[PDB]
Amino acid sequence: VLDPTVLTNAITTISESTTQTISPISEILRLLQPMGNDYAAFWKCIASW
Amino acid sequence: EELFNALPQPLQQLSLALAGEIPLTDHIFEQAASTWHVQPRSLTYKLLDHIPFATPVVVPPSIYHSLDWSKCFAVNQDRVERIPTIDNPDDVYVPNSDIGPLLTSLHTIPDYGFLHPTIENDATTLRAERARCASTFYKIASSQARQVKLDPIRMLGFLLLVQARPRVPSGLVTDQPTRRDPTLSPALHAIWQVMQYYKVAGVYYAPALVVPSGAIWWIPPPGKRNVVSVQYLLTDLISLAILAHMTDMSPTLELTGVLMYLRAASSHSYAYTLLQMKSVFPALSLRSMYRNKGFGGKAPAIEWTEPRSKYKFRWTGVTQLHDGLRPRSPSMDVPTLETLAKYELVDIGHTIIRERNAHPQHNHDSVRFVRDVMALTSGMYLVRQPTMSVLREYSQVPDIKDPIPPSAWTGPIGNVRYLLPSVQGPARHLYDTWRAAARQIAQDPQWHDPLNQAIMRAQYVTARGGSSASLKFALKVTGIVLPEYDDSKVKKSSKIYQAAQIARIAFMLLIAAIHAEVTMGIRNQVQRRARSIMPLNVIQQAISAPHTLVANYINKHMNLSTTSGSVVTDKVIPLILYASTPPNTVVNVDIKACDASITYNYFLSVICGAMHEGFEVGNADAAFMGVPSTIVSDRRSPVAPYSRPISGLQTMVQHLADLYAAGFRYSVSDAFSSGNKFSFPTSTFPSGSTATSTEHTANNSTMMEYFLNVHAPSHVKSASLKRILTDMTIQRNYVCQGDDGILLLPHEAASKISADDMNELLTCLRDYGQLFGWNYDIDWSDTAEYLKLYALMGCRIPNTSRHPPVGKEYAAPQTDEIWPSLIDIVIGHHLNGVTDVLNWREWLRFSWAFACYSSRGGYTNPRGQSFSAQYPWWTFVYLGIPPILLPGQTPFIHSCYMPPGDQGMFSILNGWRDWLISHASTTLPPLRHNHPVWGLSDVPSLLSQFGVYAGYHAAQHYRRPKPAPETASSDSINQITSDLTEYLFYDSALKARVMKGRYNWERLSSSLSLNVGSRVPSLFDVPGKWVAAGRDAEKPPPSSVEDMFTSLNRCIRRPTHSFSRLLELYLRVHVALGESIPLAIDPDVPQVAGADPANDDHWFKYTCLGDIPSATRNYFGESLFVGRVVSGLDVEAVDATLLRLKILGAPPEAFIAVLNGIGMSDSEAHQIAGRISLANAQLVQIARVVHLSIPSSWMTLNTGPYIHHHAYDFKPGITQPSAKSRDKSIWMSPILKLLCTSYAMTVAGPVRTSIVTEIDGSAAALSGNLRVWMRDV
Repeated sequence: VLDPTVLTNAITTISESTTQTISPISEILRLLQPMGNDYAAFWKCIASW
Repeated sequence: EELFNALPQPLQQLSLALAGEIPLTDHIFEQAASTWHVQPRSLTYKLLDHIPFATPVVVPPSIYHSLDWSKCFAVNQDRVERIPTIDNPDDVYVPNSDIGPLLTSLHTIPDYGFLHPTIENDATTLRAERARCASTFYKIASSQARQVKLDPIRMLGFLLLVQARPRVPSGLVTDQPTRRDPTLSPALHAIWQVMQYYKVAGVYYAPALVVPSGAIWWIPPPGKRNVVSVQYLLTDLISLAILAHMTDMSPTLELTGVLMYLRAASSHSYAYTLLQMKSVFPALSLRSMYRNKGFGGKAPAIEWTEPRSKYKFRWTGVTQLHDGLRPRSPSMDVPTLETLAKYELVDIGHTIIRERNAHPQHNHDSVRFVRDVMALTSGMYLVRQPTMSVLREYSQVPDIKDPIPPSAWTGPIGNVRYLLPSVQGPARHLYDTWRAAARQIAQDPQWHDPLNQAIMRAQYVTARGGSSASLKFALKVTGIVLPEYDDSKVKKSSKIYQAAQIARIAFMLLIAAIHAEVTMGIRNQVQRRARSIMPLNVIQQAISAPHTLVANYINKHMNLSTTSGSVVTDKVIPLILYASTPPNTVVNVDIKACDASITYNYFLSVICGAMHEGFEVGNADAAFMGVPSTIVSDRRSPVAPYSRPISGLQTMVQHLADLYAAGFRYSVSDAFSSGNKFSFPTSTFPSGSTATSTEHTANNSTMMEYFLNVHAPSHVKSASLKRILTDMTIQRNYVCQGDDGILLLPHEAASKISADDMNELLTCLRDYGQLFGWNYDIDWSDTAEYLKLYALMGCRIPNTSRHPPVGKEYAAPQTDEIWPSLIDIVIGHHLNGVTDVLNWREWLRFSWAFACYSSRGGYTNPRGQSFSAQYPWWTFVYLGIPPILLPGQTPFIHSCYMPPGDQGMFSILNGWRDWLISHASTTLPPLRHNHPVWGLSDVPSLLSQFGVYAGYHAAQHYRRPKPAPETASSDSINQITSDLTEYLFYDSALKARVMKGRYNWERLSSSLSLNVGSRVPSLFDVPGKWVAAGRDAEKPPPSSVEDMFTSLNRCIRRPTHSFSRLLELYLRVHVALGESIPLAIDPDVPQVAGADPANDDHWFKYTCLGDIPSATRNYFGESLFVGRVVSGLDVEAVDATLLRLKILGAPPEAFIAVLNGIGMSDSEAHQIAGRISLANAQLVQIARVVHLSIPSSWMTLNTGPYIHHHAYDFKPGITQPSAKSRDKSIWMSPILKLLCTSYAMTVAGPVRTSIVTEIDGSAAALSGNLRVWMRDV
């Protein structure tokens, strides 16, 4: 069972000073905001095997 | 129902709104409010006939059998009209007689009538035993009917309007359809049974109809009479019919109450019979609950914080109850049923005891039984003659069982004498505490400081409204020109008219001749329209200045009151809850008539001798506040009498001994009795003067300290109790404020004490006050009562009878108000039903009914015959009352703990925002431009359609008439203002501070270039604050009312459809609520009685947060960064001035310009400005610079940890990174966390973890825009 908050909860507790222009915590969540809109793409990788 | 069918169709349309069926648009709010005013008030009782219903209550015909009022009133010495006591010597209130023959017909309304003008004419001209006797009865009987806010005729009308349609079930699963029916209520049935007498053609004439000038009584038909007890009976039943539907009272418990009111109306002198049973219902329930065998439940395990003087409290878990924790105290049942047998109401007693024994344990249901029975006590404000209010209760002299011998005094030192050390009773510990406390003031260098002297003179002017102008009497030794100040329009009260004229004449040429007979009571004329009131002359308060200061030093180390607006809800309430817990049992010590228990015969001779020996320390050649040193005539040594120089601080005690021994000259000049007028001395202190009643606090801890350590450990005969009394200590076991206080027993043998030992303690304690004349009102009911607030096993019991739904105290025969001041009485009436918890939906349904009548106003001008106003529906939303339904969502989701103001308007426009964007994206054209917080959806047009902007500005607009003379004309304005300026600016050193303050600020207003002409609280605002606080009580002219009236309609109809520039910036912040925060208490434990799971909204808030305010890093601001101010400058306006300049990056000279404005020294202005910082400040105090504040409805909660670490400025996984308040989170996060809690407390249900989701601009864009706003202010 996929529960995508566990990767979020492991990232969102990493400390960072907010005074920087770039937040690397922000950019990796920005890469994962729609979350691919689905999770069949993992199982389509397996069914293609 | 058929009740709903009988309502008028616009009035039916608002009952659909109050049920929650339809949203309450403004048109329903206009037409139904207009339906109330044009309707004859007698038609409301016809609606009560439209309900066919039955319940076992029978109104007897023996109510109408009246006395004769002239047999109840007569004349006595000094030609005073008063009430001779018929049966018992306290028979002083309104006798139940026919008002019929005293009234003539009225010209406008022929059915009603005011006083017959032949009696009105002669009784002011010729002092008769009939006409003057008649107008005394009429104006008192009209005044007791005047003790309501508006008519109870309408208060019954709102209750029937709420009960017309049942409330619709919201989707929140904790709501219930109410178990109460109007058909089963004997309160409404008794009103219908009374009103069968008062109809002649099925028209139901009310017996009175209280015009805001005063009550106007119904004329009787031939054969029938109109007694005065019926209108008082109707008010008490309407006061009970409203509360019982708000407390969800059982119908078998209203009948318990209703049969007492019908018995008191059957008896004569209704208010006196109702007063003799004022403590029946708390004695039957609150004073005696759990004396039975089966006892249990859960109780809070509150622990005293072990540094004892801190007075801190922590809820530390639950305590399961057992039969060793039930009260060892005897029940109050036997003394109560004897009182009920005196009025043949013994079935009222056996009804409660049968129902009380159905609650054997301590649950949510058991504490609701306590507050339901405490709602049966009448909260009717009893009004007797203000002449007779002073002639009996301010005339009681104490009975000293152990008087001080004359041989126990030394030779006189001037007027005063010292106490010999040979006498060592409790008078010695009185003499030796007031002496050493007087020693610590002649040592204290806080005086001879110009700002400290300016605060004390500000303390007498601002705190009380003042009484007289005895400088017209004090021209007897010094020639004064005596300006009457009719060229300045200002009121001639003691606030402004005295102290401005004091600035010319020094004290020493005045204090030798202060003793006046019209010292106090009335405004320099023997007949006016005002009541004889408490405070005295400002220069006789100035000669009473050290007596205040030595009393302040006694209460300093013991009573850390800290002078805060939240001291009941921070200190009293957790002590109430720490008391009554099953570990400790308490003795709530009350001292009745303490003001009339401090005489010169015992007390004021001892303290004036103790202060005079105490002020012997320090410099004997030293003036004080303008009173120089002087020669005393020493007579202590019989062989060597001589002349001693004494200080000015001892000079004031020489005149204070002459003033205390002669007494206090109360002058009665009430406008109720026709022209009775006499001044006379008494040994009675003023009641409400907190700067003088702190002396009663100064003796309460002191005389308990001699009891618990010296008197009772030697006098008591129980050998076991001497072990308890050994280690009792008033720094650990006694807390006092005022006359009343809690006595605590030591934790080892607290709850395991024998009741036979406690009865021998309180016998000795009651005999201990016999040495002073102090009648102790000792109670031993194992419940808490510190300041008129109650407890039961650590559950706060809100006295519902204390705040009546209909009642309001009026010490004047008229209300003396223009119409829209009723609206400020509505919001106070609403929040009293929120603090004292009620059925929160039905109370909110009742409030919108009650506020709808307060929306229209009609003014009568002989120039203009027509004036009609209408506040919008959203006016009450801004002022604090939450809306019952928004268009587009489900009703009753908005909690009653919603803030008022922009902080509350943010909360509604957040959850309802998602509807507002979607409903305006359709059915409306988009914007031509773009908007930041709503994009292209035309939401502010839609908000303009609902009148959201209409009620927003109508609530922010003022509702009190400003006075007509200004400075632009040729008026002599600065006659009394500049002399009061000379009073505040006595020393040239303090004037050099404030002239330095305004010169530097107006230099830095333009050089620093952020504002122009902005209001900064300087000390020249304080004569503007004081003099404008004198003309507010003055009746405004019709030119001022109409100018205030026309400004209302211009404010409502103006096309400004924008909010303020803070709420326009608040709506960028979108907060969202996750899961509920984990629990503070176990919800099986009742925190506050009435917060059961049925009353769901109050149940979660006291469970999720808790009712013990946790002292944290913030502790909601008991510190206010300026420990002392001139009284008149709000420290709220000072912290919101300094902390803005700390955010704005002001130079340190800008802080010093503000601090020199309030009178701080140059040595002090630097030392405050470096002390204040943005990090060291508190999170509530940061939010006060943007006018966000904790409401009064949150004060009884533990909002400390919730604003701290559950409200998020930045929840890093959920929010968007546009809301990163980088480098501004020291001060933006107190705004963002408090806007999170601004919406969390608005949503009903449990308190959820609040998270800022996003800001529409950047967080840097919001930190820039509030910085633009803080430059404008």
